Amino acid sequence: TSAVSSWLGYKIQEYRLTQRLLEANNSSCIGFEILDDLEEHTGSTSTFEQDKISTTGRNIVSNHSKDLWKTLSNWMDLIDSGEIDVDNTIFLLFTNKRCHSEVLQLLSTSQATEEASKAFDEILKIVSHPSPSIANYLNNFSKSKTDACRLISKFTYIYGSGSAPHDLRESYKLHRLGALEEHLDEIMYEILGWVSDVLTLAAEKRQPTIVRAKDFGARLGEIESKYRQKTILNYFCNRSSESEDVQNTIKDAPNYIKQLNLINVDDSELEEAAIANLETKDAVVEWTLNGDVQDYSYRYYQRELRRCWGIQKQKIHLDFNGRPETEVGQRLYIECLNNVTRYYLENKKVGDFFAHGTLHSMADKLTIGWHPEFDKKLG
Amino acid sequence: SSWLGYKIQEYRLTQRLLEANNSSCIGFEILDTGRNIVSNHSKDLWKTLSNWMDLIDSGEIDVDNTIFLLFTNKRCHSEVLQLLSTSQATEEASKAFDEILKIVSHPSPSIANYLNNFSKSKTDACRLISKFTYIYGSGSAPHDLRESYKLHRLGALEEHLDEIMYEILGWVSDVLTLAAEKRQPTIVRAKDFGARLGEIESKYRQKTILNYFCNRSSESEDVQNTIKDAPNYIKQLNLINVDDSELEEAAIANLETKDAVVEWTLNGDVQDYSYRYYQRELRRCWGIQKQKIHLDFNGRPETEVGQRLYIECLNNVTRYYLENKKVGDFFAHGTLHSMADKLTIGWHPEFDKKL
Amino acid sequence: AVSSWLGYKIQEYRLTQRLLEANNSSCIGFEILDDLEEHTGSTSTFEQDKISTTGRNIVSNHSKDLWKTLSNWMDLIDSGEIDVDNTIFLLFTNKRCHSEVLQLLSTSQATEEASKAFDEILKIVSHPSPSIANYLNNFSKSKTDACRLISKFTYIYGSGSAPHDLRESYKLHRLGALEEHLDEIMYEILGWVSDVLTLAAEKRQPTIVRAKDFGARLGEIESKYRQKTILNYFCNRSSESEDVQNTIKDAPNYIKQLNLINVDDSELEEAAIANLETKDAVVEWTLNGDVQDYSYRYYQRELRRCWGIQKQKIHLDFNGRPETEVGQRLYIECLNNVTRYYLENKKVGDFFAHGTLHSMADKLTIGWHPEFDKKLG
Amino acid sequence: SSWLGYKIQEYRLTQRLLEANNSSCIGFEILDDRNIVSNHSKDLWKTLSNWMDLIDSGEIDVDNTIFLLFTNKRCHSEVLQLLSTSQATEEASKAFDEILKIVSHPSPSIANYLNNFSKSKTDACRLISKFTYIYGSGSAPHDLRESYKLHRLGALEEHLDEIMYEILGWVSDVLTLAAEKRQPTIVRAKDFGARLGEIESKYRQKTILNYFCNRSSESEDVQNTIKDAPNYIKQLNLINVDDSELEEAAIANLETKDAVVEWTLNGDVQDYSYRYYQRELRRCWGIQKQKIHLDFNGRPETEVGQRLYIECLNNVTRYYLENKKVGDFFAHGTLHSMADKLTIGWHPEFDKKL
Repeated sequence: TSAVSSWLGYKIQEYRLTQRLLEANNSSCIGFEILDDLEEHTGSTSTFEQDKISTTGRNIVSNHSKDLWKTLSNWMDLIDSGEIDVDNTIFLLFTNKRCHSEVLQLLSTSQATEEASKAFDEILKIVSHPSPSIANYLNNFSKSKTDACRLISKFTYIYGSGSAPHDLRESYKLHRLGALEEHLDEIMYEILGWVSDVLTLAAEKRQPTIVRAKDFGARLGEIESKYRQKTILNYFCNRSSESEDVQNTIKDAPNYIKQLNLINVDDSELEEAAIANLETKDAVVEWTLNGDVQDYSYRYYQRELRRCWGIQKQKIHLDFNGRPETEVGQRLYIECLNNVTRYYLENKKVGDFFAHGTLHSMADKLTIGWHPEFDKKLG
Repeated sequence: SSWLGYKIQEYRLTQRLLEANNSSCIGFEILDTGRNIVSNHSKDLWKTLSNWMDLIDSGEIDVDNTIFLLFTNKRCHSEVLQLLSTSQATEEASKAFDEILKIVSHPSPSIANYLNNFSKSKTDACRLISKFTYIYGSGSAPHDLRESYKLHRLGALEEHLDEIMYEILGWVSDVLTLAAEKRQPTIVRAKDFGARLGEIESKYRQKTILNYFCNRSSESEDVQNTIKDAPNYIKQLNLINVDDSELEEAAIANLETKDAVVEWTLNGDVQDYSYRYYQRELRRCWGIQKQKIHLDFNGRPETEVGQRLYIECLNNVTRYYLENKKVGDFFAHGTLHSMADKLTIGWHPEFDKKL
Repeated sequence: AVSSWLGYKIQEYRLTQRLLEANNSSCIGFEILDDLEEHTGSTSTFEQDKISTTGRNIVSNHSKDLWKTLSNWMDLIDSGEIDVDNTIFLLFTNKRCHSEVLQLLSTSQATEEASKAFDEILKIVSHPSPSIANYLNNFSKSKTDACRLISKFTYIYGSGSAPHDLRESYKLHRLGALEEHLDEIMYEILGWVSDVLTLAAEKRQPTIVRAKDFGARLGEIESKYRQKTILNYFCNRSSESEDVQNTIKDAPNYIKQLNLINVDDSELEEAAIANLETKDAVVEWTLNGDVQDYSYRYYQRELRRCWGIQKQKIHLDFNGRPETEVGQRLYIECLNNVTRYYLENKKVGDFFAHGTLHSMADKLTIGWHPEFDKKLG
Repeated sequence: SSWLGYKIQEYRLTQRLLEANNSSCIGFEILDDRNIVSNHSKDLWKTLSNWMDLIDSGEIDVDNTIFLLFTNKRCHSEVLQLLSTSQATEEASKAFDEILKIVSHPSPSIANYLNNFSKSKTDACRLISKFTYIYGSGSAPHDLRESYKLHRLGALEEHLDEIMYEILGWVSDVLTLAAEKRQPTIVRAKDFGARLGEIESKYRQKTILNYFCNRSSESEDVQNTIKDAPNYIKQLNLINVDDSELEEAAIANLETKDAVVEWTLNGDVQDYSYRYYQRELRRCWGIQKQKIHLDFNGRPETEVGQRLYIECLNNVTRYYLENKKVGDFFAHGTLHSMADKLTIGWHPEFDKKL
């Protein structure tokens, strides 16, 4: 029971180090059990956090609580030690569950001198001479008014959410840009194991149990890169020959439909080209808005597809010598259809619709063409 | 500082997107001599607010997490704009709303419609003013972005900093252009920005992608000089009578392949002996395709056979891997030209007896 | 004061290690009745973990922790809840210890040995100089229970680092343990145990871990990391190799097929390289568990179907030409096409495909000349 | 219990490999081919001499090696019992002394083996201590399956009749490699564990579509399908293909029809995933129809059909079933299934012919 309570107290002590690391810069260094419960140094400021968890149907921190006064006395002893620069030192108290008290309300609020003057009581007006105890913490906390006012104005209280793993996952989701929510558990399992291993290895050698935010960031980046292996780009194509926009595209006669008409392709080939081109134009926007592909690798896709067309042009012009140009154009078009479906976009596989729609998009600008003389009949 | 050619107004947006949460949408907008003309009389600003308010009443965006950024290329001073920018509280916004309304009292008909559109509610305007943030142009845009990326992003790649901030600065401009061409709001999701940044960084972290930045083209001084010098591999293409564009493409591919080989060997991605197995398997492929065409097209003129063999090797050698890693078409073509430079492989059937 | 936190750390680090050595039926409890309580079902093991960061013998001769653990075990025995017939008591320390009492306790399994270790244990411990001596009274008031505890005692020490011990246990016990990604598995399997324990404790539920769930998670992690999709082999043979020339001169059943279609000397040396490399690669991959023979005859069945397609294609495209040219064209068409196939869904080099082609041509399964089963039967 | 066709002496060589650690090189010889474990039979003495030679060579670590022997059913002798039942160092020394006292007759047939084994004491004692004689029993497959379910952490209960199949196949492959190379039958538990992990990962991944093909030319359903002449077989008879291509078409179509149902029931492939796969191959057929009708113009109509058929055979293998790789049989069976509905065809006038 008591061993379980202490073990849970430490479990919500390592689950908070990861959360404090996830919300830090590249210069922060967070200590563990060195001076305070959780000591974080960002070079500019410093944060001291104490974690206590009983939550057995009773308020852990109330008006008259041994643990809260012990924490305050320890904080003031650390202040009196003179090592901690109190000019920019922030004191934080975290609880895994909601707790309400008048002392907590006064301490968390009133972050000003004019409000610290009218804060708590005069000397013993509220608590009013508690029961016989060790009682040294009370006079340790209330021996100097200036430091007490400074601590009142530099105090913060933070609640939990009822579950440490859920709080850690929520912090990861909120703070990390581009957080992989699909593999949320596998990252969180491995980012806790690394922290535990680092802390244990530092503790066994009697070395300081400090964690640099740079190493944590590097490990997190490595894990996320390991899980960022979406090799195939996904897109659902639903257009068919009976679609309204397809028929409108054929009737409007854009440049690539004109190029296809120059080589006398059948009706089912004009409708199969508008489907692919429209789906490619729709896919390059969805992938661009989701960060899968930007318009820097699309101009590199269109540069490989143009060299491929340049090669197939020579191959076809060699093979089809003396045949009518309307057949050479069709042969070149078919040879490009079978060949362009081997390139990747951002080293990611794409469907045949994307390659054919890109071919028709490049033919739209008269960059590539099927008829042997297409730049003179459409220029 | 990645290319220093991007517009100033998209360095600030990238900087403010780096320093945000995963759930927060930055609604970037803009308005625009030299003199401080921009004042309370400005129409577009009000219209912009109207548009913003129109998006507030539409319900498509969450006001609780939305930072309305307004950019000006220079420093513009106006009491209404300063009131909107400096108000970062509920009561501050409540006071600033009535202060602005009293300031713009008795307006011109050009802005009366925008004032009526903005004054259709009270809490929405207060929230918009509270989340509003106005920032002018800064003299050091790229350095600030570089410092913010190095300081804020956990796992900041220090090895490739000039190239990571090239792809992420171009994605931002892509979304800016997409929003400016669709006549739509310029809402940029920090989730999608984070996804793009993660993809860009993981592309450089993964030791499977063989990355290279191809930037040569036809009008380059190292391509035309190479063609004019007529080295061994160009002289091999002149035996089979290819056009002048094929020589340009061969020179481009060979130069880029040499540069990529040097870069990948120096970086440690590809060992010195792993290129020789690549060359050996490409030469085996060439030997296979040489006797396939000498069998198919028998009796054809030797120039035609050489052209056919060249095109077949062009199409076929792109399926190979360099040290179990994917390579581009330029690398395979440049390796073919490098081998043809030592007369290890050739296109004309009698290339060894002619050179 | 990191003593209590380090005890809890090498308290959770032993639950992961004790799970790796369990069957698919064990259930191990963490801080339920004892420090670690393993319940296989046939037996039960109670383990108490003591951590000392100093070089001094923590359990030297009269340590309070040792007597506290002994009294707790005696209380558990007297409660009657546990089955003394098949209960094993184990004590673990992060460092090795050298104590006469510890040596006598763990080196007596027989009944006579238990009696000898019980009556002779009261040599220097029969002097309760410190306080809380009731633990000694509890330990030395029942002869039968003390003898049973002595005969059912075992001491196991660590090596000096809990993560190193965990990694060594994973390497030793898990068959086919991935030593390549050894750190990532150990990081992910320590975060799952911690998450499970925290979730069970926060809701006041029992903090027990089933070996089945641990095994499933470990299998999932190992399968995630066991995706190579590329088979590796270093080909070093060249046309000047001694075994290549000997193979060509010996005239096996696939060089004879190539001689029928009149191929050049460079094609006989390029075929003997590929076949020998393919045989060596097959042996190496079968010995390392990368590929077995059941998946090699499926590879050879996809390639024999491909040859059956290229045969019709060539015979259609080369009607009227001499049979040697038809054979050469079929041989070349098979060279280009068989390299698209996979072995165990893992990519293999061109040497493997060409060597497999020549291995099947060796058995006269596939052939290049139009009439090869007649001229070579 | 995977096929119940494997030899008995390899059901409990896999069983003893399952119940081992990562570092344990085990051996195996079947000296049965009468009490063959007697002191006069030369098989056991030759095996002991070979084991001694391997121990003295320094290639196998005696500290991490179990010399499992095996005799069909069970045979018994004093020396065999001394070899098997002795495990302790003192027990090993006593067993060695008893064996030496037993072998006092000359016995020239086994004298060379006795001299080879008797030149050392520590090596012989360690070998006898690590020696373990397992005699064949009668419930080997059930024992192996129960041991796999009990001992292996992460035991796959969904596909268990097929993991045992592959692992027993690998064990038999290693046995055959050892028996054909005239080299000691040393089966490392590391490589066995690697194979078992590969099999389990292949059966628990969600990228590879798995199917087990057992259809051949003489299968009963293949011949009945060919004789019934459905639409897709009748479509191949227009272009005059060989009798050996109808069999392959029937094999591919039957296997595809079975695999579609299996993968749909297993949840690997959804119902609509096998309708964009079919729409992907039909576009390929449409492209290849125009390619050949342009290349080989003027050819006989039965020759264009064969060219189109083989071109589609070669080309449609590059496609994926909802981002999952599929075999050649699936693509060819899908082509034949479409040709069955007369949505694709090989002859140029297949619509107006049947």
